[PDB]
Amino acid sequence: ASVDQILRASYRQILEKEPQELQRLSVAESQLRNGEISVKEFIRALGYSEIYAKFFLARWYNGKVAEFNFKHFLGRQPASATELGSHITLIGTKGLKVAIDTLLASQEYQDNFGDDTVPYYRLQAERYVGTTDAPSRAYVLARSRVQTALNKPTVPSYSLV
Amino acid sequence: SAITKAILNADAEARYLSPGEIDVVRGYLASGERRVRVARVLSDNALRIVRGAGDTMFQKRPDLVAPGGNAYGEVRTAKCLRDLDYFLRLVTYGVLAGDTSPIDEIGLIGIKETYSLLEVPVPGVIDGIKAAKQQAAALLSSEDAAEASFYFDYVISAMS
Amino acid sequence: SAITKAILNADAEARYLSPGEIDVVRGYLASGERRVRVARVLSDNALRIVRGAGDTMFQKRPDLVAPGGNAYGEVRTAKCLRDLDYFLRLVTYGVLAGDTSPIDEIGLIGIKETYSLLEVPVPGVIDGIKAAKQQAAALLSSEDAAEASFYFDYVISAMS
Amino acid sequence: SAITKAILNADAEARYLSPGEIDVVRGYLASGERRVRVARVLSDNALRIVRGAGDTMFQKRPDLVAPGGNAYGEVRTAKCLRDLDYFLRLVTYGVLAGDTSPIDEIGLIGIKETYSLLEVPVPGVIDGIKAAKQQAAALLSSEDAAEASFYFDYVISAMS
Amino acid sequence: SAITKAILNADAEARYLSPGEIDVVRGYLASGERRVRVARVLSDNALRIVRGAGDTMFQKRPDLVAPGGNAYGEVRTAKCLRDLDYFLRLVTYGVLAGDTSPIDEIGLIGIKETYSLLEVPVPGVIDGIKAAKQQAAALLSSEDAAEASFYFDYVISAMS
Amino acid sequence: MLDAVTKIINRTDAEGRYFASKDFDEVTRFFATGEARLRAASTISANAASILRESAAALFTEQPDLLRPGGNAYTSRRYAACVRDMEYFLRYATYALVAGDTSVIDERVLNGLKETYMSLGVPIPSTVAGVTAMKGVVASMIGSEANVYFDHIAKGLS
Amino acid sequence: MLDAVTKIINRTDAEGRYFASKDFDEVTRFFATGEARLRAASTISANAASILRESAAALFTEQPDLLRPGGNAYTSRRYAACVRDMEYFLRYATYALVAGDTSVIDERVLNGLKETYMSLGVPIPSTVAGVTAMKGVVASMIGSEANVYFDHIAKGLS
Amino acid sequence: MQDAITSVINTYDVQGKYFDTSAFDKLKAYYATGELRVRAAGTISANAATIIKEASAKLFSNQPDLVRPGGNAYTTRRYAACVRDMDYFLRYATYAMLAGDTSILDERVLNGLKETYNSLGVPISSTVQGIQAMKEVTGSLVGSGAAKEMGVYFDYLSSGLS
Ligand SMILES: CCC1=C(C)/C(=C/C2=NC(=C\c3[nH]c(/C=C4\NC(=O)[C@H](C)[C@H]4CC)c(C)c3CCC(=O)O)/C(CCC(=O)O)=C2C)NC1=O
Ligand SMILES: CCC1=C(C)/C(=C/C2=NC(=C\c3[nH]c(/C=C4\NC(=O)[C@H](C)[C@H]4CC)c(C)c3CCC(=O)O)/C(CCC(=O)O)=C2C)NC1=O
Ligand SMILES: CCC1=C(C)/C(=C/C2=NC(=C\c3[nH]c(/C=C4\NC(=O)[C@H](C)[C@H]4CC)c(C)c3CCC(=O)O)/C(CCC(=O)O)=C2C)NC1=O
Ligand SMILES: CCC1=C(C)/C(=C/C2=NC(=C\c3[nH]c(/C=C4\NC(=O)[C@H](C)[C@H]4CC)c(C)c3CCC(=O)O)/C(CCC(=O)O)=C2C)NC1=O
Ligand SMILES: CCC1=C(C)/C(=C/C2=NC(=C\c3[nH]c(/C=C4\NC(=O)[C@H](C)[C@H]4CC)c(C)c3CCC(=O)O)/C(CCC(=O)O)=C2C)NC1=O
Repeated sequence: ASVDQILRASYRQILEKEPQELQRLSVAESQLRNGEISVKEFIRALGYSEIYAKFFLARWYNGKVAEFNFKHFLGRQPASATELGSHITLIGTKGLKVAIDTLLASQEYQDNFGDDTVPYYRLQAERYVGTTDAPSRAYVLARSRVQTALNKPTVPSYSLV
Repeated sequence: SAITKAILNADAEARYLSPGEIDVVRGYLASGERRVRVARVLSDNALRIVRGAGDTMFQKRPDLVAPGGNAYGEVRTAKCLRDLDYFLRLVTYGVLAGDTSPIDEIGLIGIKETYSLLEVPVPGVIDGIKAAKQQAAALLSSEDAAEASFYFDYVISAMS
Repeated sequence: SAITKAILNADAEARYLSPGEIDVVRGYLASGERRVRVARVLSDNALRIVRGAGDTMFQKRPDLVAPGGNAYGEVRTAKCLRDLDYFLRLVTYGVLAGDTSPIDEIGLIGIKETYSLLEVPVPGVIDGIKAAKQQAAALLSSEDAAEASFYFDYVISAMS
Repeated sequence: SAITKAILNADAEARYLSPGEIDVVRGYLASGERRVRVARVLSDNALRIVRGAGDTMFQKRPDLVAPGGNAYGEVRTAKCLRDLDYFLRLVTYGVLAGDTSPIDEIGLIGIKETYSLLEVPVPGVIDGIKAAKQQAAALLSSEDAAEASFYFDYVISAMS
Repeated sequence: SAITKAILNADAEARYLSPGEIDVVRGYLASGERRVRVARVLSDNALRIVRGAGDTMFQKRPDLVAPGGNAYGEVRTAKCLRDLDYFLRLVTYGVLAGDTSPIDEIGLIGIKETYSLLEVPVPGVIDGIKAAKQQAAALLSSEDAAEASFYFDYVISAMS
Repeated sequence: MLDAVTKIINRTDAEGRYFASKDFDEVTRFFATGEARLRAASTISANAASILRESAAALFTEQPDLLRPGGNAYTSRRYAACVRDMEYFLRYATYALVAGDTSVIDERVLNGLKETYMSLGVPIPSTVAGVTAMKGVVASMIGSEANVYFDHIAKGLS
Repeated sequence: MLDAVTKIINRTDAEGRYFASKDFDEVTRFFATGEARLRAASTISANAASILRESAAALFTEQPDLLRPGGNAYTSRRYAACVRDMEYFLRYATYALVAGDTSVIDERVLNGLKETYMSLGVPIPSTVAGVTAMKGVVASMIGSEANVYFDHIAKGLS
Repeated sequence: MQDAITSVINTYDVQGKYFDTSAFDKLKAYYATGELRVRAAGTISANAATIIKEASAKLFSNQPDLVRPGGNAYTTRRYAACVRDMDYFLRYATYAMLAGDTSILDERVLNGLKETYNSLGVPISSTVQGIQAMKEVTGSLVGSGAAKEMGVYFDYLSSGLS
């Protein structure tokens, strides 16, 4: 893929917007184009942005923030109460950036996307069986999230789990 | 199909169809009547091709129907011939669509695991598909045989 | 070119060329001689298309060459017709290549930022490229007119 | 050849070549390059064609090379492969001559008596020649393969 | 190995060995004599197990050594026996290690696509390994046979 | 997504049968109209900006209260989101017109759009009025060929 | 990556000049040989498994030591990686054969490959022998049409 | 014998006229089907022995009394003559298909055949059944258009006998 395709895909995957709507990360984009940072480092630059906190934390409850982080950086949804609660605790005690770092350093991320692919959803049972403690629930939540990908659901996070 | 791939490529860049993608679509729409002719020929001779391919496969590789063979018996041989017919219908779909997506979605995705579980000898399946390719190329002209062989070879490569 | 797009698609999926991409390549190679004819007639007459389009653009909006305008002055008009010649050459490149890529790498990626910094009116450039499309179709047959018009319209659309 | 057959015909009625016979000779001389190409491909690839045909024939009919078989032993297997090579070279002659006369003269007249008395299974020879025909068709285009298949099936039908 | 697996499990959480991990390592160290005994019996009877398993496989699936089979020919049957001996050596490795890592990283990872490309019938390999399992069970006592059967079964499951 | 040919293929596959005479007739009918649909798509692509401009003009002439303070299209951001939505509708209607099947609109446009509009307070009847204005513009420009696809978007919101 | 038409376009663009008669002639020469190159590529694609099998057989018959214990091809995994690399070379040779230009090889295959083989311990001369074997295999089927690209891969390795 | 071209020629000679548009349409129609006929004839010639084996096997399965003692096809000589006659029917149908005209079937086959078979005691209904068996077997080899063409001549033979 070209750097342009990677950039547009990253902006849609992480910030749910096209690049023209946003103030682009010019230096991060230049570093990716020059090839001294990976796609993963650009994804983390998008997560670290103040625009990410404005979009997905300023006007949201921490459970919604956890769901947003799982959709953006893993391509799925939190399946159990333990996983969602652990991520909420990470956000509420260490900050948004440390939670995003935990998502990026996870073995799940390394296996599915590694260092050069933009994250994406995968509605397959192999996606969740080994990785998730509630695989069927993980599939149900991921499929519902993909079904209405345009929407930012306001259904309570712990009602889904 | 051929149109779907162009439309998805345009959607990747969030733009309308480019002159190249429109050239692709126009070429496919031009090939449509030739595709319909070939697909109809392979459809009317479905029993033709299936019996010819099955006889060629069983003569080439008789251990399939020999005792202890996977297709031993009238029922298992009938299911083997039905699989050959399945792949023939999928070749017709691939000819009509202009790409291989119907073949993958209906027949190729998961067939390797399925046959591995069933201990279905994939080389024998390749023999059957190649025999069906020869049978169909017999019933077509040179050109029509060329495009039919395109999807027959795609099926052969995907199985192997 | 049209070949590069197909090869990129095959490379992305890590596989050999599919029947559809082979069909695309065959179509492009079949169209090559018409492409060369259209590109040659566009090249041989570049001066007259540039002159006519520049004239029409200037009359359609005098404020461009009026004092306080972006193209006011002799040097800025020379750069104006140089840009028109550039875009015509990229249109010929796109006709030859069978896709719009050379137009993208050479002329249109970054043209929006450049023209916004230089305070170049994009509607003025679009009127110039439109005038160029009329001048080009003026000396083309209908099929060649449409073939060039696809790329002229692509340039216009990407300009806005 | 075709020329010889037309000359023999005209000589039986003690006349010069008629318009039909001139057409036959002219159409044969026209096909010369195609016949030479086909014969070159079959000749230069005789070794791999015979190896492949023999492998296919022995897999299809193991009892031939099993103890008590007509081809059992290194010498008898070598003569079996030599017979397959003979028939391939006769097919090349038939392609070059544009008729089956050299095949009849050198290989076919008496081959039934020969194989009956040597106890050589004619169906096995037919299987080997069919295998050689497919191996040749692998190496030739559709038209060239169709040209060679005429003489291959002529040999097969003379066997049967 | 078992110790390697426990140490990696400790390292992933950046901690010293857990009491459960210590129990795993201790139980592994206790089984050392039994593992050496099983492996020594297997290695001393390597040729006997290989011959018996190969013979059993070859009557069970005579299509393999039959003409047209994947193992027909002295070179190919020798390579078949050599792979059986390879998997026997790997089974000894697994018995000594207390884990299946040597089996995976020497012979199991990549054998699936390797045998797919070589058209090696995996069911035949599985029958050969099961025959080797029977040979080992004959040479070993019940407990030793069960311990070796763990890794024989692991290889069987990995192949399928 | 599907196009017309893949839709016919799926229909014949659900029944497990080869293509019959009627199926080939339908596929041929689709191939026959392909040149006209490509012309319509190219015509729309050439004037997408002007179609969008006059479609937004029509929408906000019919309902000026959307632009006024307190309206759902009053800010630069919300006006931009509105015209971006209309641009989406035009582009994906063009995609569907090329494909001859509306599944692209289901996959890429209506995947949670009605829920999104109910959640954000976007007025759905006003959006349908805008979609209808764009349908009328495109119909006057190329003919009736695309009407159904726009109606599909309307039915996805209504 | 480039192809023949794109490299010609780049050459004319560096000089900022319209296409001349020589440029058009070179383009027409590329267009003329298109069908033969496509047929060769299709033949290679249809026979990829057999080409891999017989090229690996030739390589490991010429150099058995790679398959013995201690050889860089001694495992199921290292043998699989070897035939996988041969598949890389064949597929990208087909790509360059269709394109008519070797830049895809330089970018997708030869970019950092020599240093990677040094880092891994892969014997480069044996890999070159494998590429030459596959050259012979492909020449036995399609003729000398694809010899240039395999030679380019070999020289890049060497 | 008479083929389609010489059939047109004979009509126009007897009426003494040069060819007109209608004659040229008949001749174009014959020439257009020529490649299909040549292909079918080559396929039948390559497969004639197989066609006869299959058809005789189906006939003698459907009527086992023919080859058992007391049947007209009971001896090596009478079995050989039976399949020889089947070789006739296949070969002459192939001739008539290649010529596109049934005149050769009248001249070379059907004339006096009922009388020969009735004098010999050869059962004609079973012979028609064998001709039908060859029709299906040949159609199984040659494909739709060639099968439809060859079936015309097989049915002509069946009608001439039955
Ligand atoms: C670990 C526990 C677990 C389970 C059990 C599980 C089930 C499961 N089955 C699925 C699909 C499926 N499952 C089935 C199985 C059904 N077909 C019918 O004929 C049978 C009665 C029945 C099986 C006996 C089928 C056919 C699909 C495909 C559905 C589709 O693609 O539309 C999917 C969607 C993802 C995929 O296709 O891989 C899941 C998540 N997931 C899990 O994480
Ligand atoms: C150039 C024209 C020509 C032909 C056609 C020809 C055929 C031929 N093959 C022969 C023997 C043979 N031919 C075969 C071949 C058979 N082995 C298997 O059964 C197969 C079914 C089959 C071949 C595919 C074998 C095994 C023999 C040796 C038999 C014996 O020694 O008794 C012989 C007897 C003399 C001899 O040993 O060479 C002749 C004349 N000779 C000629 O000079
Ligand atoms: C130490 C780890 C290791 C393993 C596991 C291994 C398996 C292995 N077996 C091979 C060939 C082979 N393998 C077999 C064995 C199979 N075919 C028979 O039919 C049986 C069903 C079955 C055995 C029970 C045969 C016959 C070949 C020869 C294929 C050929 O060379 O054409 C090859 C290809 C390289 C070569 O021919 O030497 C590998 C890599 N190699 C390794 O270095
Ligand atoms: C490519 C597929 C796609 C579609 C279809 C799409 C529609 C879409 N429109 C949205 C908001 C919106 N949509 C509108 C448009 C409405 N304003 C009303 O006055 C009009 C009647 C009406 C339009 C005709 C507005 C104003 C918003 C902003 C809502 C807000 O910020 O409160 C949103 C919420 C997120 C955002 O604003 O970026 C989506 C997802 N987005 C997509 O990615
Ligand atoms: C009175 C003179 C006479 C004879 C002898 C005769 C033989 C004869 N054998 C037949 C079948 C057969 N005959 C045999 C005999 C063969 N099996 C082995 O190969 C052996 C070498 C050999 C016997 C020793 C076989 C196997 C068949 C069945 C063949 C088939 O249907 O494919 C048939 C076909 C119809 C039927 O099955 O009844 C005839 C007519 N017919 C006659 O009118």
